[PDB]
Amino acid sequence: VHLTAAEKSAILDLWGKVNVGEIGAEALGRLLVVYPWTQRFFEKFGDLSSASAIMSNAHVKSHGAKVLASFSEGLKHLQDLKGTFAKLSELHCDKLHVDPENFRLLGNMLTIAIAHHHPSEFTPCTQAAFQKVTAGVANALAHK
Amino acid sequence: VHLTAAEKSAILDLWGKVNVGEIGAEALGRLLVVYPWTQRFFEKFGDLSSASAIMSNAHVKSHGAKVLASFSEGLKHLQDLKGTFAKLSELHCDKLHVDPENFRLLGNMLTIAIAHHHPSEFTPCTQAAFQKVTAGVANALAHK
Amino acid sequence: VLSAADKNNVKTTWDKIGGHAAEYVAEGLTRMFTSFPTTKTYFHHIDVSPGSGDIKAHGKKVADALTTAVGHLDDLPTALSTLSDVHAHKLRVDPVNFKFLNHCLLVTLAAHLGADFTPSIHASLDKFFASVSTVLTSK
Amino acid sequence: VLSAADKNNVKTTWDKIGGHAAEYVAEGLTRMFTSFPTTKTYFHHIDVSPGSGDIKAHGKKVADALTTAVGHLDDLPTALSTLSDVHAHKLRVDPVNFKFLNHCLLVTLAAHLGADFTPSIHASLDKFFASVSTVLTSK
Ligand code: HEM
Ligand code: HEM
Ligand code: HEM
Ligand code: HEM
Repeated sequence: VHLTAAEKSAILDLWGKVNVGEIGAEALGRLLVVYPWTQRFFEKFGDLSSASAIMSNAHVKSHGAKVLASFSEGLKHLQDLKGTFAKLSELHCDKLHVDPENFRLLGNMLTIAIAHHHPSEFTPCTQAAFQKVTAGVANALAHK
Repeated sequence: VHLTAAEKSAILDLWGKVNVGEIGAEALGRLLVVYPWTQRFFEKFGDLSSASAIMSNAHVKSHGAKVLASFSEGLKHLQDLKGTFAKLSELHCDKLHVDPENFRLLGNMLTIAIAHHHPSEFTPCTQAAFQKVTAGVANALAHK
Repeated sequence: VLSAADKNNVKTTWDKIGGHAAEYVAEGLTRMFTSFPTTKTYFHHIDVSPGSGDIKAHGKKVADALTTAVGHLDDLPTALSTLSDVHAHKLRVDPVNFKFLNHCLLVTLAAHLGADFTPSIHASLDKFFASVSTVLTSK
Repeated sequence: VLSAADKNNVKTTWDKIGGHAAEYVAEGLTRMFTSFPTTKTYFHHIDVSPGSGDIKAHGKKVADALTTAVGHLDDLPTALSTLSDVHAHKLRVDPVNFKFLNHCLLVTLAAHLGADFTPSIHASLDKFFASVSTVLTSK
């Protein structure tokens, strides 16, 4: 992350309008449909064997919301993503063994989720800022 | 990198027998045959349009040797790979724009080169140490 | 590997997009150039600034080749033979660039297609684009 | 996408390896377990220690399926249908694990095949294994 002042405000301007729970449900729900092996990590949630069951599952909505709230939190400490994300890094790396490639797929689902819900606001420039941030969050999660 | 004491000596024990120039020619030569888009980065070397021209090219031998000597150097500063590799990081990242994925492919070619030249010494344990180190070198190169 | 369901989702979505495809692809190119500036390197010879006519013109060539891929889902290596030449022999394009472009394409479709861009439509298109990528980076 | 040259390199190398393939694959599995310990997770139910009979036995099943892939290079999705089921529907294996295994396989062949493991043989085998991977991770 650099993140210039113009980038940070492209990000915050949009974030002020975002519905954390809808985007997070959309993002996590697409990760599991599109990249099916990620289901393995969430079998405690129940049936994930179809798009319809994924999009309807209450634990997916609720977990997607939780994931987005912590992304949201990261956005208020743009200067220290590693410090902010260090406990989640440990959890994901050491307890759960999630290959880092998957962090980047979720960051990408989150970009798609914001383009799908904010058609008019998600301009090439606004997307550019969000790619760095999602890339930063992925790198900070992969740090341990 | 952790690198335990047993890992470091698995690495040094073998390295003491290694021919820097042969391994480096083998490693870089295979990168260009196996992953053909990497040729784009070395067009100043001449014809690279076949395995035969790659394996015969004097600039490939000589550059492969140069790359391995700096890997060799990195091996004597195992505790500070980033510091050791910071100028090469800048060169590769900022001047040449080499996607980091390619650093990892060269690290893998280098593992294959050592298995091909030292059949009997390159045991599963010795390979395990070398994967971390090549992974460390890749990560230190990708740092800028 | 596309299933039979994937193929229908791809054909159905491509036919609905219809005459807009070249528009959507130019916007994909503009998104790739702006979010991953490193990809501009390959396009130094044209004007890559946001609404340029070089981009519309190139958007159209790319749309057309993707239309051809949609018409030959069961044998892409043969339909895309010539494009493999261009991308893997002549330009030596790093495959990381295809991930960038694919993602910018799905981003654009998610924005324009609204409710038709379902999780299943999305999954099928992603496999389609990865499959076109594997061929174009080929030899 | 394998060329016609790639296919001949794959068939020729596989036939030369012959009756050793199961040996080479067990050694591949042992190399994967030791260099990427995270992959042991999928094999918690067997003894994965270095020379175990569970490993030889599993090495053989994997060798056999790769032999079948070599016999059907022109339509892998159909020959490997059942293995796709197992790997993508039942186990939900992260594709990163296939990169690990492929690399451990080439490492083993580079060690045992000596001079027959040329840069061209190497390139063709790598495309072969990536192609088997794409199918096994499929749906
Ligand atoms: C943008 C990157 C990610 C962020 C910000 C994130 C965030 C979180 C958070 C906040 C939790 C809850 C921790 C707690 O309850 O204390 C969590 C748990 C979890 N995460 Fe992630 N995560 C990310 C990526 C991923 C990926 C790619 C995977 C796997 C494919 C994954 C798998 C899991 C699992 C299995 C749990 C525990 C759920 C449970 O059983 O309660 N995460 N993550
Ligand atoms: C293990 C990882 C690598 C190491 C240790 C390494 C090391 C080096 C070294 C020592 C130089 C010479 C710098 C100088 O002359 O001052 C160099 C230059 C260069 N590197 Fe790498 N390199 C690595 C990976 C890669 C990769 C993956 C690529 C591209 C695919 C690449 C492309 C280049 C190019 C084009 C040059 C300049 C050659 C010239 O025109 O003189 N390097 N690298
Ligand atoms: C979905 C992937 C793609 C499709 C369907 C496609 C299609 C095309 C077509 C149809 C051409 C014109 C070929 C001709 O005129 O004979 C072309 C050229 C080119 N492509 Fe692509 N392409 C695709 C992906 C990529 C990517 C990821 C990149 C690079 C970052 C790329 C870089 C280039 C470059 C530099 C040219 C030459 C353009 C010129 O001479 O003006 N393409 N592609
Ligand atoms: C070149 C790739 C592979 C081939 C050709 C292959 C072949 C097989 C075969 C033939 C079986 C037995 C299927 C049956 O008994 O019905 C199997 C099972 C299995 N495979 Fe793979 N496989 C390959 C790659 C992978 C990878 C990268 C992993 C995991 C890190 C993997 C993990 C597993 C697991 C856990 C089982 C079940 C074993 C048991 O029940 O004892 N495979 N594979």
